[PDB]
Amino acid sequence: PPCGGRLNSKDAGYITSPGYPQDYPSHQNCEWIVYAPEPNQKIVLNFNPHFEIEKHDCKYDFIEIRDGDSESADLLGKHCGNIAPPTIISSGSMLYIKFTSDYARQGAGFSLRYEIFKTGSEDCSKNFTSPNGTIESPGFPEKYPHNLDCTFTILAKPKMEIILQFLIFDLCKYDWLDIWDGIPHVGPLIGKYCGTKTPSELRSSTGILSLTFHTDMAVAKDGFSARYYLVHQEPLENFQCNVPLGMESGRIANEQISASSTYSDGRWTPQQSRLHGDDNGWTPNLDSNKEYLQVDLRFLTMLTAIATQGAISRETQNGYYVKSYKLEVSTNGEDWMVYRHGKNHKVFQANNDATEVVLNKLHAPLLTRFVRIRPQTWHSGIALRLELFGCRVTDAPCSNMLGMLSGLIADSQISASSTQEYLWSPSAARLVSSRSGWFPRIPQAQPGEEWLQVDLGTPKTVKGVIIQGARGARAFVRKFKVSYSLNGKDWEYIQDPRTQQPKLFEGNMHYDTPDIRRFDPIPAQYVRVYPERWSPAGIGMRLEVLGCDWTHHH
Amino acid sequence: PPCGGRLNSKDAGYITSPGYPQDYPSHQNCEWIVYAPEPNQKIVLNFNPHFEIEKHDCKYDFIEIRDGDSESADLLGKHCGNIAPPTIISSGSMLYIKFTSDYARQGAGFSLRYEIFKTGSEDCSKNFTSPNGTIESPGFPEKYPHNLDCTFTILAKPKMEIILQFLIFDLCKYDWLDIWDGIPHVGPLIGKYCGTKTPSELRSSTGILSLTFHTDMAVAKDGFSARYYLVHQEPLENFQCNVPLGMESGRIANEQISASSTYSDGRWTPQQSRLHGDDNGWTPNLDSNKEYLQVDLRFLTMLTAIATQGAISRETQNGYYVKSYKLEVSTNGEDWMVYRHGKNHKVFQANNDATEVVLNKLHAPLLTRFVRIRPQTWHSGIALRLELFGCRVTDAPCSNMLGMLSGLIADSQISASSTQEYLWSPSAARLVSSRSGWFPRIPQAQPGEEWLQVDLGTPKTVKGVIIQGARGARAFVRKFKVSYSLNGKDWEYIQDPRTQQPKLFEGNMHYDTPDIRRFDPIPAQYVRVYPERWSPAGIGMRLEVLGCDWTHHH
Amino acid sequence: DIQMTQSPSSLSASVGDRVTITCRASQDVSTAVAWYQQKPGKAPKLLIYSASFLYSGVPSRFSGSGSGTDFTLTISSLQPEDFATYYCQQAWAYLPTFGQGTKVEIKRTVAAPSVFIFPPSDEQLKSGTASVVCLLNNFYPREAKVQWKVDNALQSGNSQESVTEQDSKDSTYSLSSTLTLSKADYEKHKVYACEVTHQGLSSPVTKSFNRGEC
Amino acid sequence: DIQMTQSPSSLSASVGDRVTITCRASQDVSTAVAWYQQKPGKAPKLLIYSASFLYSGVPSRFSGSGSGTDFTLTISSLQPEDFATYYCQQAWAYLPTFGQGTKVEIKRTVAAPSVFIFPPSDEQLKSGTASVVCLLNNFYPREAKVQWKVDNALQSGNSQESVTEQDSKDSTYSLSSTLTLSKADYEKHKVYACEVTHQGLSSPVTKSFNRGEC
Amino acid sequence: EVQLVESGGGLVQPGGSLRLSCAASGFTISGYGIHWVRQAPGKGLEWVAYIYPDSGYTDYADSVKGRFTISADTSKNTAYLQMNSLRAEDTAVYYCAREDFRNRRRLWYVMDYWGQGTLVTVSSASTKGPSVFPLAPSSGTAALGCLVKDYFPEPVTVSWNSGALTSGVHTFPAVLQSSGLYSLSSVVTVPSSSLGTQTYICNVNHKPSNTKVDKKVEPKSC
Amino acid sequence: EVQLVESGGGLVQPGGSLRLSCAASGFTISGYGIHWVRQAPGKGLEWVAYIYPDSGYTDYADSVKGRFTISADTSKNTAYLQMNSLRAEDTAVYYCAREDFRNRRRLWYVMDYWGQGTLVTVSSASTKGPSVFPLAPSSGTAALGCLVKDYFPEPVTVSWNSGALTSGVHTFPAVLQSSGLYSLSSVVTVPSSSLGTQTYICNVNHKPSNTKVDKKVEPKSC
Repeated sequence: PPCGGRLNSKDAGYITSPGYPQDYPSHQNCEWIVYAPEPNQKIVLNFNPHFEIEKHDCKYDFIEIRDGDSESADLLGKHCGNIAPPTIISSGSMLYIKFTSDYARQGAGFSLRYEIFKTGSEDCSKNFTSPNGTIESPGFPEKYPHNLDCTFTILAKPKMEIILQFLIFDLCKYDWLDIWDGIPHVGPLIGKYCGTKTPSELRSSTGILSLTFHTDMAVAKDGFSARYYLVHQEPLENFQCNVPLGMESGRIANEQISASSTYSDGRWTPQQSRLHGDDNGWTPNLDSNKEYLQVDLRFLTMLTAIATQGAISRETQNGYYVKSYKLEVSTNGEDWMVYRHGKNHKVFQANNDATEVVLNKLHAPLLTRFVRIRPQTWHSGIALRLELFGCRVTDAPCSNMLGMLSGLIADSQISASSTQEYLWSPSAARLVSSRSGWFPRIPQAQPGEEWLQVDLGTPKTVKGVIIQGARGARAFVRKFKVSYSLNGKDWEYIQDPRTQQPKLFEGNMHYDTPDIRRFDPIPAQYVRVYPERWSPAGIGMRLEVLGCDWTHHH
Repeated sequence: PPCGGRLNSKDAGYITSPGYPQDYPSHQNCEWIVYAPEPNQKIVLNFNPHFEIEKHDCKYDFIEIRDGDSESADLLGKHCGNIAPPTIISSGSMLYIKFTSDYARQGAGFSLRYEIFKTGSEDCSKNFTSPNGTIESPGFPEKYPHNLDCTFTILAKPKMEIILQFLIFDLCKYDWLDIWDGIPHVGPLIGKYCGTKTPSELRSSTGILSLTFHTDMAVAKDGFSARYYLVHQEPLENFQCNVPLGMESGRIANEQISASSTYSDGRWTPQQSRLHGDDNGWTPNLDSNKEYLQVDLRFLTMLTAIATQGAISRETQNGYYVKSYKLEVSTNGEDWMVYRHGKNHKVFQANNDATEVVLNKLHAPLLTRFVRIRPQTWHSGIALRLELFGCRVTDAPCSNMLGMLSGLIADSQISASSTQEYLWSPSAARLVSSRSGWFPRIPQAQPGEEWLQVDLGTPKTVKGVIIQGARGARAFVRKFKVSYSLNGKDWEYIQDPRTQQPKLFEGNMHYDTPDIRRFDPIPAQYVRVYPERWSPAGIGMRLEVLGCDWTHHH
Repeated sequence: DIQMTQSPSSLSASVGDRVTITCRASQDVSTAVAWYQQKPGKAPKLLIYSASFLYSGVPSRFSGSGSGTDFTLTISSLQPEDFATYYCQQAWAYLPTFGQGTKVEIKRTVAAPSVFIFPPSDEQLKSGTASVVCLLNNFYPREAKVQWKVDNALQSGNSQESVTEQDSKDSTYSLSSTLTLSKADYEKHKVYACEVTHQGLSSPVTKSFNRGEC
Repeated sequence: DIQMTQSPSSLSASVGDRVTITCRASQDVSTAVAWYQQKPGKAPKLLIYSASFLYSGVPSRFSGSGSGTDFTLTISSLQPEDFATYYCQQAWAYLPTFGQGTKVEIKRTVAAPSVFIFPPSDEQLKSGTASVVCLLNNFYPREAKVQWKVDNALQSGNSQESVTEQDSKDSTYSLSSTLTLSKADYEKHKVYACEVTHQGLSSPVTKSFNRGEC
Repeated sequence: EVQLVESGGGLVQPGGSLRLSCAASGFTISGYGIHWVRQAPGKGLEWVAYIYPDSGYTDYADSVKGRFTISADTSKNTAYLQMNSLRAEDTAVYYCAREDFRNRRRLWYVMDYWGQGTLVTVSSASTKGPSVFPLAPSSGTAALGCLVKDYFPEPVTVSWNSGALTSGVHTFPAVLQSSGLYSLSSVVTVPSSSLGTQTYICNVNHKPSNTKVDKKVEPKSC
Repeated sequence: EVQLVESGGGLVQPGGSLRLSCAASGFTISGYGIHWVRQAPGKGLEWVAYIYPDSGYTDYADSVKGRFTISADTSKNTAYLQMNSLRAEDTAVYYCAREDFRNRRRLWYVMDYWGQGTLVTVSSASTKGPSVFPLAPSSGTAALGCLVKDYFPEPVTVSWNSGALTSGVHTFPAVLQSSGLYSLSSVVTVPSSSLGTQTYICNVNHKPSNTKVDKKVEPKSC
C-alpha cells in the first residue's frame, strides 16, 4: 500500500507515517496532497501530541508542510524531534505534506488529522453555456461585501470559438484573477492578472476557457466586468495554414509582445515590432546575438512563416536592420527549442535594408506557443519588425483536441502499462500542461511492451495524436505505433498500406516541442500509443488525442 | 542595548526580536539562555500568535530553540514564516534561543514568554561541611518514590584534601550522576556516570567537589551511597615534585587508563600498563606511530617525569618493548599538545629491553590532566609499562587555586578592558573550564591597552597566576605583566629587580597547555593581567589566580 | 498601556464639508492604527486599517493619514448618513486600546419644531401619579428652551428632557419634556401649557389644553 | 477499538507461589502494554510499562513479558499484600483500553470462624422493623454456609450476606448475615439462633439468644 | 456569511457572576482572534480581553484581570467570557469582535466583524415590568404616542402595528428618574384626517420582565 | 509532590448534568495528558476520555462521545469532565490519571498517577440519611458493632472513637436491600474484660445527607 496520495478533505481524515505508532521505515518518501472541493475553503491540520522523529538538526528525518500543492509552495513548517507542530491552516484550498527518512534509525513517527477550515468566503462560481453573456464580479460595479473564491468557466460546443473581452478590470496577494486554457490547475495557465492590469482579448478554440477569481475584504473596492461570445467556425478543406497571427492586425496584444531588453531612450520598445509600423521598431539595449524578441501566442498555435523588416530611425533617418536570425520556440515559455534544419541550427536569411519585407516559410509547420526571433547578423544595429503566420490546429476538419490538455479527459480516463513512481498522477501524461511526463517503471523498456492509453469515454472519430517529450537526461519518444479499440478489449493497430504492417509514426526531436500526427479517421473510444524508439534517457511522453464526435436513414 | 542575554526564569518574562512589533533589523544574531534557579525545574515557552519571519525555506531568517544551553544542544525547533511555534517545554533546567537575520528584507518578528514549568520532581540538594559523612540518595538502599534533581557539593577549608569514595552505585537518559571539579556547569566535568558504572575514588584539592544527580520514576530501583573525608594536608617547602601519581599504587584507577586500541586476544589491555605488572602489559591492535596509551589524571596535575619498561609475553616468553616515544598532553582531552624541546617535537629515549626501567625527567614540569605516551620506535612490537611522576599545584605553600577554575570566583568578579562580543559571558575567561577564552574587541590591540581583571572579593595573599591560551588562528598570550590593588583604584605593577621595571612574564607556547607563573607574595583583592605579546591570531586568554588567605600582637 | 486621545471630541459641520478628526498616541505606534465608525445603538464598523487603508465597502470619501504618534481621519465630502462617533484604535501593543471618540454632527438649515402637548390619561391618574408630555418634533439646532406653566406658576425642577439622536437623513432632532406631579397636586389646576423658544421660531410658541375638555 | 481479554479472570494461590496472569490483545500491539494493580476501594497503581519494564517502587518480584498479541504478568513469590485485581492496558492505539481484570486470592491455612449473634435493639423495634445479625469473624476459605432458625422454622429468602474483602495481612474473611422481619412477626417467637457450617469447624457451631434475657 | 451573536447578558447582583457567549456562524473560530470590547452607557469603547483558541493565548485589560476568564469551545464554535466579582462600573454593552491575523501583519489586532452587543447591568435594584399609558391626540398633522413608565432594567423596545408603521416614529431615550426607575415615550406623527379611522397600537416589549402589552391609542373624551 | 484530587461527583437525576473536577498539585497540567477512567460498581476499568491541554487534543470512548466534554483551565491547573444526558450505566467511580508522554515513547498512554476517584451515581431515587442502631454484646473475646440502616446513595463511612480504634474492626460492604436502600454494619472484636469499662462509640458519616451521628454501643439489659 504505497504511502502518500491525494485526499479530498470533503470528509475529515487522517495521515500518519506508514507504520504509526509502529516505528517508520528507513529510506522513505511519502508525499500527500490534501485538497478541499471548493476554492472557497481552506485545509486545517492538527497533529497528535505523541510525535517522535529523529533529532540531530532535522538533517536526516523530518516532516514538511508546504502551502498549496507541490514542493515549490512556501514552507509552512519543517519539524523533527518530539514536538508535534502547531495547527497549520492553509491559505489556499490545498496542502502538501512530505515525510523523509534516512537510511539509519527511526521512531514512532507522526499522525495528523485534516479537515476543511471555513473562512467565511462565498463560492460564487458559475458555468456559462449561452451564446453571449456577461461574466463579472457579483454586485459589480461595486464591492460585494464578502470574500470570494469563484470559478467561471465558459464551455463551448465543438466547432465554436470562445471570445472573451474585458470592459473594466480593477484589482498580487489579496486579489487576483488567473485565466486557464482548460480546467483550472489541469489545463495550462494562460496568465495571472491583478491590479489595473486589464487583460487583452482572448480567442480560445480549446472548448473551454475558465477564470478563477479571488477577493478580500481588505481590498476596499474591486471587481471586473467582461463579455464572452461563442462564434461558430467552419473548417474548410481548401484552407492554407498561412494566415497572419496578428502583429499587424493587433490580434496579438501588446501584453503578449516582450523582449530581452530595449534601448535606453524607450523609443524602440517591443510594442513597435509590429510589421509595417510607422514608428521606429524593436531594438535592444545592446546589440548582440544574446538578444531576442518574444511573442506569446497564448494558445498552442501552428507557426508556418516568419516575415521581417528593418526600420528607419524616425528621429534621425538612419537605417537599421537584421540580416539573419535563429528561431526559438516553447510550449510554456520555460523549456526552449532552437529550430533546426538538418543537424545544426537554422540561420534565417532576413533583410537587405530597412523598408522592404522578407518572408521565410518554415520547411514544415511548427507547433508552439511562445516564439523568439534571435538576430545573428545585422546592418548598423538590431532593428526588427515582424509578422508571424500560421493557423489553429483546430482549423483542420475533425481535429479538435479531445481533452488531455484541457482536463475534459479526467485523470480516471488516463491509464498506462507501467509507471515509474509507485503511485502515479495520471495528469502527468498531459500534452503541454503536465509538469513532467509519463515515464515507465524501467524507462528503458523492450519495444511494444509499454504503452499509454486514453479513454475518451464515448465512441468518437479519432483522426490524430499530438506527441510530446517529458520535462522532468531528457526523455522523448522517437518512434511509435498506435492501436485503437471500441470495447476497451478488442484492439486494432493503425496499419500502413505500403508495408502492410503496423504503421510506425515519427515522434519528437525535442523534449518540449510537440508534433502532430494525423491518420485516416477511425472510430474509437480507447486509443493507445506504444513507443518503439526513444532518446538515450528512455521513454518520456506527453499526449493529446485529436478527433471529433460521431454524427441519415429511413 | 545588545540583543540577547541570560535570564533567570525565577520570575516569568518576555523575549522578542529586537524591534518587535517593529520590523527586526537585518544582519542579526540574538542568542538567549533562559534558566531555572533549581535543577528540579524546567523552562516552558509560549509564543505570541502574531509571528512573522521571512519565508522561502528558512534558508535566510529563522528562530531556533535548542534544549539545554549552547548551540550543540538538541534542536527542539526551527521556525520561520507566519506560524508561531507550539509550546516548547525544556527537558533540563535551561533553554537556548537564537534568532538569525540575513542582509536582505524582514518582518514583524516574534515574541515569547518564558516561565518555570514544574514537573513534580523534588530538589533534595545538600551542602557538606563536616569532616566526614555519607553522601547518598534519599531513602537509600531503596527507591525514593519521587523524581529527583539534586546538587551535592562538598566544601573544604583551604589546605584540606577531599576524598570521595563510592560504596554502591546502581543507576543514560533517565538517570545519571555527573561529578564536577567545582560548581556544576562552571567548573570542569570530571565525568558523567550512569548504570552500574561504579566510579573510582577521587582526591580533589580544588576546595570543592560536587555531584549533580537525577532520577526518574521510570527507573524501577536506583540510588547510590558514597563516603567523603576531609584530610588535612601540610605544605612543606622542602618538597620535591616527583612523587608517583599512581599507576603502580593504583591511585590512578583502571577507569582512568585507556588507549587507541588493544590486541585482539584482550591479553594486553591498557589496565596492564601499570609499572612492574607481572601480567604482560599494553600493546595495541596494530603497531604504528599512530597509537597511544592515555591516562586521565582527572584533576589539573603537574607532570615532572615518565618511567617506562617493556614486557615479556607471559604466554610465550617473547620480549617486546618501546625504544622511543613522544608525549601528548591536554587539559580537557580534546585539545592536544605534543611536548616540544626547542623547535621540533621531543623524542624520548625509552627502553633497551623488556624488564629494566627507564626514567625521563621533563626539562621543566608540565601542567596537564590527560597524558598520552606515543611510541615511535620499538623492538619486535609495542609493549608498554608506565609510571607518571609529579605532584599537585597545591603542594607548593600558599598556592591554592583561588576560584576561576572552580566557580568560587563568580562571573560578577571577572572584568575586562574590552571584550569582542557586545554582551560577553565573564566565565569565558576561566582557566581550563571556559569553552573558548577571553578575546578583546580588536584582538590585535596596542600593548598595555587591554587587560583582564579578577576581583578575589577580600584581601588575599596572591602568589601566582596560571595563564592559558584560548580555544575558540588560535590566540594565546606570549608575554604579559601583572598589576595588583587593594582599593580596586590604586594599582602597582609587579616589579622586576634586575631591570627596575614592570616584570614581563613568559606566557604560553600553546593555546591549551597552561603555564604557572609565581612571584613574591603580595597582598591583593584585585589582580590584573596585561598582555604584552601574542600569537599571530591576537590576544586570547584564560586565567586562574594562585594564593591564599591572610592570617600576633599584644 | 498605550493611550490614544482624540481631537476634537465633537464637531458639527455642513454636508459636503471636508472634516478632519485627529488622534494622538501616547508613544510611537508605526502605522498600526484603525478607525471605526459607530452609529448609536449599533456595533462599530471598521473603516481604515494600518493608518491609510480603506476596508471593504467604505465610501472612498473616507481616508486616513498618520505615521507615528499623530494620525488623522478625513471625510472629504460629508454626508448626513455620516453622523456617528468615530474611534481610533492602536493595533500595535499586546493590548489594544481606543480613543475616547469624536462625535460628528451634521449642520443643516434651521428647522422650526412642531410642538405638541399631551395630558395624562385616566388609566395613569388612577394608579397614583400623572405626567404631561411636550413633543417638539423635528428641529435644528438641538439647542432649544422648554418652559412649563401650571396656572402660570412657572414650574421648574419637576420634569425631564429626552433628546432623540440626530436623524441621519433629515439631520433633525425631536425632544420630549415630561412633567411629574401627584394627582393630589394635579387636580389643583385646570389649564396646563408648554412654551418653546427655539431659534427657528420668530417668537415663542405655546401649546396648551383644558382639563376635562368636553 | 482494540480489545484486551485476561486469563484467568480469577485465581487463588499460596504465599510464595509463582503466579501468572495472561492478557491477549485483539490485534498486534508491539510491546505497548501496561499493568496496573488495584486493591479494593483504592486507585490503581502502575506496575509495568512497555510490557517488561518495572515502574518505580514496584517489588522486583513482579515482572512482565509479552511481545505482540499475548502478554504475561508474573508474581514470582506471592505475598499476602499482593491480594488485588490486576489490569492490563494497551498503550498503542489512539484510544486506550483495559482488560476486564484478573482477581488474585491468597491461599492460607484453614481458619475456623468465630460466630457471634446480635439481636435487634429497642431503638430499632420502636420504628417499625427488627434485624438480627450473625458475625462470622475471620475465616478461610470464603465458602461458608449460614442457616437461620426461628423456633426451628428454618427461614430462608428473608436475610442477606455481606462478605469483607480478604485481609491483606492474615488473608481471612469476615461475613455478616442480617435477618429482616416486621416487629409484628418478630414477637411471635422467643429464641432465635444462627448456625454455621464451614470447613474449619469439625461440626456445625450454633449461636443463640433469649429474647428479654433478664 | 460571517456572524457573531452574543447572549447571556443581563441584570446581576454586585459581587455576583455572569457568563457571556459569543457564537460564530460562517467560519471556524479557532485560528482567529476573538476579542471582547465593552462600552459603558454613552462612553467610549474599552478593550477588555481576547483569545486565540488554537494556541490558547489569552490576555486581559487590568480593569478586569483576575476577575474575568475568556475561553472557547471550538466543538461549539463559541467563545465565552466568564465575569466574576462584578462591580457597578462593569455595567456596559459587551461586543465580541473577530480579528483575522494569520498572514496579515497589517490587520493584527484589527477587529473586522463585531457582534451585536449584549447588555450587562450590575445593580442591587430588582426587576420591574413597565406600565404603558397612551398619549391621546386633540379634541394637517396631529401626533400621538405611548408612555412606557416605571421599569428596570434597560432596555425596552417599542413598535407600532408590529412593524407595519415605521416612517415618522420617534422612540425616546429612557431617562433615569429620581425614583431609580426608567421611563421613555414613543411618538409618531400622522395625518389628522387618517386619525380616528385607523388602528394605532404601540407594541411595548421588555425581555427582563417577560412583558408584552400592546396598547391601542385613541383620542377619547367624555 | 504530584497529586490529583477529583471533586464534584454525586447523585443525579437521569437525563441530568454533572461536572467533575480533577485538580493537579505539584506539577503544571499543560504538557501532560489528563485521562478520565471510570469503574462501574465492582466491574473493570473503562477508559472514557482524555485531554492534552497545550495542544487541545481531546478524544473520547464511543460510550460517552457526544455527551461528555473534557476540558482544562491551566490558569487553575485543573481539568474538567462535563457529563450531560446522564444514563444509569454511567454510574461509577471516576478516576483522573496523568500521562507523561513528552520525550518518552515507551510511556505514551501510560497512566502514572491516579486521583482518588469520585463517585457518580445516576438514580431517580432520592437522598436519604441513615438510621444508626447499635449491636449490643452478651449477658476471652466478645464482639460488637453498629448497624447503619436505610440510606441512599452510597457511600457511608464508619469509624470507632474517631480513629483511635482501628485494629480488629470490620466495616461490611453495603448490600442493596429489596426496599431499594442500602445498609451495612461495622463490627469490632475486643476483650470481654475491657468490655463494660471502656467507651465504644462508632462514628457514622454520610456526606450525601450531611449526617453525622456518633452512637455509643453498650451491653444493656432490663
